[PDB]
Amino acid sequence: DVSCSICLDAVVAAGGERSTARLQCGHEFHLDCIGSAFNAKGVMQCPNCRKIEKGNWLYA
Amino acid sequence: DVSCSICLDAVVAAGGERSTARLQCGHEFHLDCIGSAFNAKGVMQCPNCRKIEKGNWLYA
Ligand SMILES: [Zn+2]
Ligand SMILES: [Zn+2]
Ligand SMILES: [Zn+2]
Ligand SMILES: [Zn+2]
Repeated sequence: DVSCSICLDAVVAAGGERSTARLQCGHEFHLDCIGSAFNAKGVMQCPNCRKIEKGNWLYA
Repeated sequence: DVSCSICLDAVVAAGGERSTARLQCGHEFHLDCIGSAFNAKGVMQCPNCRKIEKGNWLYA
């Protein structure tokens, strides 16, 4: 089981509960946790390994 | 095969490829695709089935 380093809750792959994300570096998060973190910084930086993915993170 | 309805490219979770997301409804996207979509509306609404997840989608 993997835990989200942002909220410290378990990230669960099953359907029912909270949406999830898996970064290109392999670290996993809840979708709203990592999305809010990307929004605060404006880049897709992993809060764990600090790697920055060169995606297209847009606000609108 | 899993296709992202937003950009129509394959969603490949198990790879050093683009980051991916799985919504609570089961639908899968690229993280930047679905992140940018949620950012336009402020709501975690699946564009495929229109279900709304009551998460905390923050901009800062
Ligand atoms: Zn979390
Ligand atoms: Zn990482
Ligand atoms: Zn996409
Ligand atoms: Zn859906």
